[PDB]
Amino acid sequence: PQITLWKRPLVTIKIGGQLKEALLDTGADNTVIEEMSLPGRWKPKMIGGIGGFIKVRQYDQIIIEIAGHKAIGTVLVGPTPVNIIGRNLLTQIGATLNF
Amino acid sequence: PQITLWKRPLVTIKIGGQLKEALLDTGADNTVIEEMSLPGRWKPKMIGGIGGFIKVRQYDQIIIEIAGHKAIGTVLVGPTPVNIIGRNLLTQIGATLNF
Ligand SMILES: COc1ccc(S(=O)(=O)N(CC(C)C)C[C@@H](O)[C@H](Cc2ccccc2)NC(=O)O[C@H]2CO[C@H]3O[C@@H]4OCC[C@@H]4[C@H]32)cc1
Ligand SMILES: [Cl-]
Ligand SMILES: [Cl-]
Ligand code: NA
Repeated sequence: PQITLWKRPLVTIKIGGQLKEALLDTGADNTVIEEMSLPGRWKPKMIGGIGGFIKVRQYDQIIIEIAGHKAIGTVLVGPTPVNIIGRNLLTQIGATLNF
Repeated sequence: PQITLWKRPLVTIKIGGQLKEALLDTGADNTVIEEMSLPGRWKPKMIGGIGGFIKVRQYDQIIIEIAGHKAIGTVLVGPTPVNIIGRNLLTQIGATLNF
């Protein structure tokens, strides 16, 4: 689709068998989801933002369905105030900014 | 232009006669710039992200060029880690997300 930016670009995602709402976020290098369980191995990471850093768990090779499009990549899980789809998975669904 | 997201979507902006680099950020409601002097009065605002909240100075009706497109609108000034162009000015330059 083409999504205008009058409102937050929120979409439905499926991750870990769960449906969630998430922000399509071109200012995010990585995908960061609120606390949930994911299978397999993980390692700790710190990620920064406007107001400092949070500690997250980094899971690699996770499949997510984003507004109907499947993609695979790293997902960070931790106390983010919003679920964010960052550039590592936006590229995979072929998202671009146009003006 | 059509901007892919394999790299950060950094563009050149011009504000107060100076050039700066900024991120086109669909996950940001608000444009937030690092400390600089702007004319006129400002109003307080608290914004929040990953890590938590920060206090910023809100300047309204500021002239700013973004990737060669003129915008005139609200700019928040504060301790953001990077200059961010949010939806309030992305809409003024005609930006959409597409996939
Ligand atoms: C390494 O991978 C990462 C690293 C950092 C981040 S981030 O969330 O800190 N952020 C990076 C950016 C500051 C360079 C992505 C942004 O899109 C966040 C994404 C974000 C959204 C909401 C809450 C937390 C984060 N937006 C944001 O901070 O917006 C601020 C400014 O305007 C307001 O609009 C937003 O909505 C109201 C609050 C925020 C305020 C994500 C993945
Ligand atoms: Cl990845
Ligand atoms: Cl591509
Ligand atoms: Na894994």
